[PDB]
Amino acid sequence: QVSLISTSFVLKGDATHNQAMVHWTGENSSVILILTKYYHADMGKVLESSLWRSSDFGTTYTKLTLQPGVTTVIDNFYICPAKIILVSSSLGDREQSLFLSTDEGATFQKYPVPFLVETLLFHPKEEDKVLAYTKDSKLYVSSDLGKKWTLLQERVTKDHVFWAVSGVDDDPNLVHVEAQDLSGGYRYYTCLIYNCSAQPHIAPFSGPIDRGSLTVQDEYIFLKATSTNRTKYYVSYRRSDFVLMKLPKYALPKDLQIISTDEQQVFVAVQEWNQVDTYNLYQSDLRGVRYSLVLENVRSSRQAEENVVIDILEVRGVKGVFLANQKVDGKVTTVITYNKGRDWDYLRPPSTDMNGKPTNCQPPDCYLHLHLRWADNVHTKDTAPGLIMGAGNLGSQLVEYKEEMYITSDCGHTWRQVFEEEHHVLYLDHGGVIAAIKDTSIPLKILKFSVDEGHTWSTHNFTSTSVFVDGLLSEPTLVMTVFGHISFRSDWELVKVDFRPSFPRQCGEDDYSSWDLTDLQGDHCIMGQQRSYRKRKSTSWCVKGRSFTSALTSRVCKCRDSDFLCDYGFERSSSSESTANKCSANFWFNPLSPPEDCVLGQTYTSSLGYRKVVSNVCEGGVDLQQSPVQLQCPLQAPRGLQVSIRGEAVAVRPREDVLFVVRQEQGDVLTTKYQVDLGDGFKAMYVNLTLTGEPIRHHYESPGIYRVSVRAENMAGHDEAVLFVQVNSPLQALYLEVVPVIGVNQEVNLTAVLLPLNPNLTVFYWWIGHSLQPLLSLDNSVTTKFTDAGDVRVTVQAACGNSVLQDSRLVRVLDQFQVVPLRFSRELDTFNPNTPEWREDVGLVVTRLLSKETSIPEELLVTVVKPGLPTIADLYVLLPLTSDKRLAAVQQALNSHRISFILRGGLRILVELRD
Amino acid sequence: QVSLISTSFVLKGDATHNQAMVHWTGENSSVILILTKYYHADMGKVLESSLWRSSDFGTTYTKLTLQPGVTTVIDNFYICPAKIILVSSSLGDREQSLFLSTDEGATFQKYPVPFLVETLLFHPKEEDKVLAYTKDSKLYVSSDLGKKWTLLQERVTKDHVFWAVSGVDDDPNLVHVEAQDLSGGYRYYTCLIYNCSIAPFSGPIDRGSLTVQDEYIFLKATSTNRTKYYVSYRRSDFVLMKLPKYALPKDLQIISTDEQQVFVAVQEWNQVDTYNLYQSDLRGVRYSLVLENVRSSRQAEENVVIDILEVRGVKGVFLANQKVDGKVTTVITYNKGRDWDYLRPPSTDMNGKPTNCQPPDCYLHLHLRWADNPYVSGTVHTKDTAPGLIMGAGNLGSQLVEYKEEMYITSDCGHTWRQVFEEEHHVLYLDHGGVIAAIKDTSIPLKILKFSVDEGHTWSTHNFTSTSVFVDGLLSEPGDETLVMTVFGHISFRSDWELVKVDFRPSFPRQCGEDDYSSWDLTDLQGDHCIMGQQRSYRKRKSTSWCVKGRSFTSALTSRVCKCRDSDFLCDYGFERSSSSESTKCSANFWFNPLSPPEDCVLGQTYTSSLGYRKVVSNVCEGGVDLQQSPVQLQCPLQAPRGLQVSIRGEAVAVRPREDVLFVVRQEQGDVLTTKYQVDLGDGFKAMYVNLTLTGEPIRHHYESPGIYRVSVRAENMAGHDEAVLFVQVNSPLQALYLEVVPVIGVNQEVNLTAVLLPLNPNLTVFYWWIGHSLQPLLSLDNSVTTKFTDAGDVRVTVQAACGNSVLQDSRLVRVLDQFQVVPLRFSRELDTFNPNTPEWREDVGLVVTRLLSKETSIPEELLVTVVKPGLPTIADLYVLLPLTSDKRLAAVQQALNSHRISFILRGGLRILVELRD
Ligand SMILES: *[C@@H]1O[C@H](CO)[C@@H](O)[C@H](O)[C@H]1NC(C)=O
Ligand SMILES: *[C@@H]1O[C@H](CO)[C@@H](O)[C@H](O)[C@H]1NC(C)=O
Ligand SMILES: *[C@@H]1O[C@H](CO)[C@@H](O)[C@H](O)[C@H]1NC(C)=O
Ligand SMILES: *[C@@H]1O[C@H](CO)[C@@H](O)[C@H](O)[C@H]1NC(C)=O
Ligand SMILES: *[C@@H]1O[C@H](CO)[C@@H](O)[C@H](O)[C@H]1NC(C)=O
Ligand SMILES: *[C@@H]1O[C@H](CO)[C@@H](O)[C@H](O)[C@H]1NC(C)=O
Ligand SMILES: *[C@@H]1O[C@H](CO)[C@@H](O)[C@H](O)[C@H]1NC(C)=O
Ligand SMILES: *[C@@H]1O[C@H](CO)[C@@H](O)[C@H](O)[C@H]1NC(C)=O
Ligand SMILES: *[C@@H]1O[C@H](CO)[C@@H](O)[C@H](O)[C@H]1NC(C)=O
Ligand SMILES: *[C@@H]1O[C@H](CO)[C@@H](O)[C@H](O)[C@H]1NC(C)=O
Ligand SMILES: *[C@@H]1O[C@H](CO)[C@@H](O)[C@H](O)[C@H]1NC(C)=O
Repeated sequence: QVSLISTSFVLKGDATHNQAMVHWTGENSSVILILTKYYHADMGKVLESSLWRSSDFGTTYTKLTLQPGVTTVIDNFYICPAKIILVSSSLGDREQSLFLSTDEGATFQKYPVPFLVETLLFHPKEEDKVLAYTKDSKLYVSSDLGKKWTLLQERVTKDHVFWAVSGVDDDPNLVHVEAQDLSGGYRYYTCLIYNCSAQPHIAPFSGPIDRGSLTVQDEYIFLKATSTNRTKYYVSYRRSDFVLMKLPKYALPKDLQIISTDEQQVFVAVQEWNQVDTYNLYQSDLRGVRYSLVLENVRSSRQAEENVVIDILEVRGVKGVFLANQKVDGKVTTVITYNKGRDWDYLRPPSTDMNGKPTNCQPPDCYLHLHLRWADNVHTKDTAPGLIMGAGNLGSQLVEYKEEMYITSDCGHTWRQVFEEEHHVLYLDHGGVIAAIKDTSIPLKILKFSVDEGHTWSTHNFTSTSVFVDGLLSEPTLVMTVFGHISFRSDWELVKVDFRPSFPRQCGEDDYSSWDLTDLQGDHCIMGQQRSYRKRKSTSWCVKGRSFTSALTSRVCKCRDSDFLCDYGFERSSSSESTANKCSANFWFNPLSPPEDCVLGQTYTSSLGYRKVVSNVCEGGVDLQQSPVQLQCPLQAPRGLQVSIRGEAVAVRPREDVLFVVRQEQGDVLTTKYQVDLGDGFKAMYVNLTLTGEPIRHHYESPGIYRVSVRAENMAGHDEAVLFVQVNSPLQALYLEVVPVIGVNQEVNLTAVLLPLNPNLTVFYWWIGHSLQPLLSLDNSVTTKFTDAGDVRVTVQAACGNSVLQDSRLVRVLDQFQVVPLRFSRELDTFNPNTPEWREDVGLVVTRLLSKETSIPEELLVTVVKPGLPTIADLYVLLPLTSDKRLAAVQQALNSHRISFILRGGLRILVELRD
Repeated sequence: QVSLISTSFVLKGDATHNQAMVHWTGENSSVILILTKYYHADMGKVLESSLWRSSDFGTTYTKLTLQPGVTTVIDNFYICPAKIILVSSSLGDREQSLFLSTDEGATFQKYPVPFLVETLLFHPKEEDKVLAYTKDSKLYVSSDLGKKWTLLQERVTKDHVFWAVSGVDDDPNLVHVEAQDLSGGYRYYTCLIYNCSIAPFSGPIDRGSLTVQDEYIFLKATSTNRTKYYVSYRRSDFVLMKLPKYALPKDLQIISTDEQQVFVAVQEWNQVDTYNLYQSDLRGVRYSLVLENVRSSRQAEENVVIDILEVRGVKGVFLANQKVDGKVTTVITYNKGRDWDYLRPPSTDMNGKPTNCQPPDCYLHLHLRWADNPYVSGTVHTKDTAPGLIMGAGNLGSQLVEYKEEMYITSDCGHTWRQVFEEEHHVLYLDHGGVIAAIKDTSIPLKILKFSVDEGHTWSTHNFTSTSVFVDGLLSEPGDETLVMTVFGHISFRSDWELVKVDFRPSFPRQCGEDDYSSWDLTDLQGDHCIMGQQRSYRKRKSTSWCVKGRSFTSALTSRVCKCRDSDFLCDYGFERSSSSESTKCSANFWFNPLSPPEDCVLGQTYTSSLGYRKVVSNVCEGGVDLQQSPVQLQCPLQAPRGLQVSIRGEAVAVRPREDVLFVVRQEQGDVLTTKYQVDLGDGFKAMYVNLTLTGEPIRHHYESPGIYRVSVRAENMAGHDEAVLFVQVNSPLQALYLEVVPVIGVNQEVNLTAVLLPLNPNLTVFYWWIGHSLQPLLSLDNSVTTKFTDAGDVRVTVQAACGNSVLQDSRLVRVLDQFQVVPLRFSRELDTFNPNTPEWREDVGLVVTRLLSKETSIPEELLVTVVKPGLPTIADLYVLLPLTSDKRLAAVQQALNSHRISFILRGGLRILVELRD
């Protein structure tokens, strides 16, 4: 039937558990390395590790050791890109080291680290240059494989550091960094490896960022500037000057993310409305500035704190094929596109299986749907062209219950069902053999494999003892590796499976049949290019070889309506109801308007509403090219005219050096008339004020309110600016008028007396007591009560102009008391100022006389003569019943016995009860 | 009958008019000078002058001239005090000069002036030292009779410059000046001849430096709420003057600091009418009440006057006018202000029926210093150069009036009053009150002359001249010990002056002997001889004796002391008399008690408290016993903390985080050495200090988190306990604001203005709203306001916001229409799903709607305005302007809305519709 070999190997170290990282190194070397690492729970995440090395297809592993003292290698060991050099890092309790090897891990030389470690990053082409992120947010660099080190930046952000492009930027030693400047600022720096001392420079002028520097592998550079009202986003093509990215003007953005800047254009996702659910997919032009709509809604989750994810996948086998998941209402649908985002379509159902009754769904009512990147407790692989295998549902939407493994071998044109429940999938020999293992918690020893692209499957016992399946790997050939811990023991075991005994013959050039790449409409001209791949013949058993030849038949097509899409500000009308696709101009934008900050001398390029698909290679010249070659920019009218006083302004005292400053925005080319009126008769006309750079002096004589009016007049437009100023300076003193003592739940009339009588514009801050934030009042008087007893501080603050006066006063709040009203004589009013000291002394003398006439305690009588113009008094009698005797005694000592007052020479005042 | 000589002289220069100044010079010289000056009307006041000199009792005047070019000497020529030196000043059009003479005006030497002139001032004793006030407010000085000059100060105040005392201050070259410092400050300088400056304490002043001839010095410090006044005795440290604590003062004025005490007048309540007369102690600090109400007017702009007069004949006799309700009464005192009494009526005259007033119902009243003259003349001044002679005009009844002016006199210092003249008369004393001359003050010409030799009991008339003369002025020989009178005036408007020198010496050839005088004991209205604890007796010339009182007059020879009695003591600071006067004792008033310590009593010093009684200052009664009440109280306790104040440097309104905040603390009433200063800045920073107010250095702090904080300070002593609080706010960031307003709306339509700020709900914000033509804005605490527009056209609406100490401001232009028609508009429900409140979205939607309406009706586009409102349900208003045929347009628009659907392509495959709205 079949023919294969299985070789098992157990890691002899029984002290093995948790995780492991297995990696090959180089081609035509046959050397494999394994790192067995032990994680820790309860937020510990501390590690213990062991190293294994093989040099014979992974059949004999030796456990490597380093010195009598065993160094604990951390999880991350870094290989050199493109060049076989290995670096291992170690971490303990605040003590670290490194190990270097240039002999495929044969001789590890130890070196120390004079700093912490978090991650590393090599150079794309230079094998010996590498930089390091120090855990306390530092950036070091080394050009000698990390033997010696030097310092660069000290406040770098997490994982926003990138090397220069190999092909672009002309400089291989550039380092783009994002770092914290000032207190609460972030800026984008650019240094060199050897000289970062004073050589860096700043490409963006302003340089504020909320941690969002991003430069993808290709030629584009991005920047995210946070602002006051609405944030902005800038872009740089070929490291040129930055330009503000053009999004839909009124589709306001919240967050955005760069999905893929592949080939010559950019794909971005922008969440418009804060649904925390749906994103919109937009596509740019060559420079990455003019963005247009592509897809409406896509799923979005926040798995990690800083990392968000968007349900979209590029098929790496065929360039220009994308899959996505939309969410409308509460329904999750799946769509796929071959036109690189122009037109999306649903998935074609298979309607067949090994146990598939054909009563299942038809096109019109329910389709196929797939789980892309989200696994509600999934892998979709694509290493070979046209082979797309994944788990999904089949119906009107996706659900969490059903997980069925479907596959397609012709890039989505023909779908077929294979497995029930999820299965780990592995391709071998450029999609020559497809292996699958059931993902489950129970142990097993089975193995599914297919040779005819998923049409006929075969089972085989690859081992004897059942093993828990942990992972599958393949050679950078037909060597498969299955690693996992067995049922009985808890130690690791690897099984190397060799399919090379079967079909030993090498494929010739005539052993493949041609398969033309089509779409769901049967059209061959995809992206203006007819493509055809090679598929192994069913009646042929051979190995596809060291290098696979495919996509040999590639022809060009003539340009058609399907090869053009809408530009910035244009959308498809009626969903192409009339005939075919038509890009009509939406309401918000018209092609007449100039772009933001068009400066004279430069030339912006407007569009007619149609643009060729980027990287489409159809026969150009004719066929609705619509290349405008529009170079123009018009003269600007005076806009954003601003007038102010030097500093924070809006406060003046008479006879003071007031300095007025004026500023403009759009342009200084035209001669401008500046008419100026300062509201006090001073009329004056000036010219070239914004270009002169000199302020205007003025001194106001009379206190009052004034209005400054300025008019800027040109041949293009006409603008006006106004500024109201107040000159109200003198504030001498204030006073808080308040009763010195009052009972609980009694209405208190607080008053704020100022030096000028009823000032026109005053604000009052009132501080009651324990409550911190004060009350705002426009009137002099307020009314308040006291629920608590004891002593309370009442504070008042006033500020007419830019000067503040403030006064506090302590008041007593009683509880056990009796109230007695008191009339005074009429003559006293002729010698009664509102001075509180006079009132206090009058109350003291009245209390003294009452104590002399009743022989009762003096501290138990409180006299308050009030602030009213008619002299009215209140007598509070405390208890701490016998209180009736004291009350009667006081009433008799008031009525029957006159309480006399010697005010001035020959003037007597009397006090009695008050109705 | 009588015997006298009259010698007339006419200034031969017929070109003479306007004014003249006549002055003598020296004794035993017989030299007189006259300066005839000609003023000019119509705000000109430019002068032309001539000089006359005589050397024989004014019988032969020579018109002096100086050089071929006649220099016009201005009004002021200055003589040397005490020393015969004369200085003349000249003025032209910005060119001046001076003339000096040391030979009684025999040889005038000319010198120039390198500056302007306004007034001069000599030294009390140094004849060659003199200072000058330059018109543009400068002060120059010269020690060589004004030949050479040097500069002192450049911003001096008008007539507040004084020389040092001759007896006091130990320094003769001191100059006390008041000058303007900084911008809007005034200070008191003390300068010397060689260079100018301050040794004594000083501050801000509102032009009120005053140093009377005697040993006292005063100062008036203006403050914020209530001003203060300081005093300095014998040029010592200044002390705050003690007035009644609750009798609040408005203005005060120093009347007389004569002998050993001070008299001040203080207006308590702003009646612009009555002042209160107060008396001080030796140092001039503890003031007590003396008199209640006195008249007060503002005749000149800077000069005020108070109706009170000191009798220069007898020290300690004062006259005053009180005003109660609307009645003006007159009072006099002999006790130097202790007890006042009304005037005794005469009840007799040459034509005096005795039915006139009696004591109980109506008295005598006199016009002291006030001349209410609706008609011609009527000006009254009461003079007293001789002891006991007081002559003046007044009324007789219950009060003073403007009508009646009758000249009364008293020769025994107010004990016996007598009526003399009807209507006013100029009066002149000769030979220490030996001959009394009088001339009727009137507009008509006259040639009569009244004179009396028996102290105003028998009067005689005499034709002193032949032709009737207009009476201009009267003068006498220096010393007032001769009998030469001089009457000057122009005769019958003959355009020239005439002087008449009258000599009474023929009738009085004898020199008085020591036995030609009779004794007159000085008494009061009660007949008591012990006045001021001193029996006094003066000399009066006998009626049967014709002699000249002589070069020097001997009087008050009998002066004996009396034993101290109740009448020789008065109340001290804070004590008043019980019941009323002339009835029933210095009792302590309510506001002050003798327990309290004085202001700023420092440990180690000893203040002297009082019992409520003090001896009349300068009373020389037999002391030792008789209620002396000399306490000899030397003690001082520690003072409690009073007037604790805490603030930020300057007028800090608001603060931003991470800023240099400087806190300052100060005390006022009293100072204490050991002091606890507890301090809490409301952000966890607790700290205790000592000697904060004495160090004088602020405290630095930087707030980190924005918010509101409270600074609390506590001063703790063994005497008391004080606390000071200061609330501060740190609310700095204001990024941007926006005025949300409909771009256009009709007349009398309710407009909802809104002010959007960067924070959605800022806690404490004030909003200033500027509607349009009205200047003063409206104040608001809420974001939104509602207003209308009565006028049409274009209107600017402005809004201003200020949370902390930062201001944001935004304006917007709105259109107000008149000829319009309103159409409501429903939008589709789907549109609400893509409708943000961004105004640009709304404006573009309105623009597209207007475009489609213009395409569907072919009517003008500018006459259709679409406003889609800010409401969450999308509602639109369409305004159709006229500048009838408007019905056709309205019907066309309604049909183009209903019958023809107005489509809107929002997004790919989404159509919106608009129609009419119920
Ligand atoms: C690598 O190995 C393959 C097959 O083993 C061989 O064809 C190839 O030539 C080798 N590479 C080189 C550079 O020789
Ligand atoms: C960089 O610095 C080194 C010294 O550290 C110096 O020799 C070299 O010339 C510098 N290179 C540049 C480009 O500044
Ligand atoms: C400045 O003023 C000159 C003449 O007043 C005018 O020609 C010019 O256009 C103005 N603006 C400039 C130089 O930018
Ligand atoms: C003052 O208190 C009285 C009595 O409680 C109250 O009627 C009045 O409204 C208060 N406020 C005033 C008078 O402004
Ligand atoms: C002035 O002269 C007279 C007459 O000789 C003489 O009595 C008198 O004493 C002189 N004056 C003085 C101040 O001596
Ligand atoms: C005048 O001189 C004194 C001491 O000679 C000096 O203190 C003072 O400052 C001088 N005046 C001025 C204005 O400098
Ligand atoms: C002046 O004298 C004449 C007689 O010589 C006399 O009739 C007259 O009354 C006197 N008085 C006046 C004012 O004429
Ligand atoms: C505190 O202030 C007093 C002044 O009352 C001073 O005498 C003393 O030396 C000061 N102590 C200090 C500064 O330590
Ligand atoms: C008010 O001020 C406090 C500062 O303590 C701040 O935390 C709060 O956000 C502000 N606004 C409201 C509505 O409390
Ligand atoms: C103004 O605002 C109020 C709510 O504060 C609303 O009820 C009213 O309809 C608004 N009126 C206009 C004319 O906008
Ligand atoms: C931001 O700008 C919009 C205009 O698009 C304005 O309506 C709004 O008031 C501004 N401020 C805030 C806080 O949104």
